[PDB]
Amino acid sequence: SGAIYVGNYRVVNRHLATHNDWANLVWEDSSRDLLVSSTTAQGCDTIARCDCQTGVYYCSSRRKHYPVSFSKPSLIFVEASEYYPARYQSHLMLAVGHSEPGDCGGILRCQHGVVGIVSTGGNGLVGFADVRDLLWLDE
Ligand SMILES: COc1ccccc1CN1C[C@@H](C(N)=O)CC1=O
Ligand SMILES: [Zn+2]
Repeated sequence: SGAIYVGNYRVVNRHLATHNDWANLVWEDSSRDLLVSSTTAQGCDTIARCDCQTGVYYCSSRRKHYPVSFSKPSLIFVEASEYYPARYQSHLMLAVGHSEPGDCGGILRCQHGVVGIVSTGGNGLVGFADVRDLLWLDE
């Protein structure tokens, strides 16, 4: 689990969105595994606006943060789960690291701010849904 709070928005994994997230929907993209809902309280996370390929992510199944090198956002094949059939997920970045389903929502950060959130895993890889292109999150 985990979310990003920036301005009047909450960014979550689309497959983990709650009833309140869907009742306050701003934008959702199934191909990205992202959903953004509106909030009443002001968030103060900072979104990175950069092309970093190194950062640190939080892994709840190890209660640890790990430094990683990650690929640029791209269209990657993701195996079927209970939430989606096998498909290409867009705007996904991979790194070598540990990730279990409950790790979704953990933040990946670089020196500039929040880069994305854990969205995939298995086979010793971890995948993060990028949010750096969503420039409207700041206005
Ligand atoms: C071994 O499976 C995982 C490991 C870590 C994280 C997630 C999974 C399996 N996923 C992938 C998600 C997606 N983005 O399509 C939905 C889901 O349940
Ligand atoms: Zn950066």
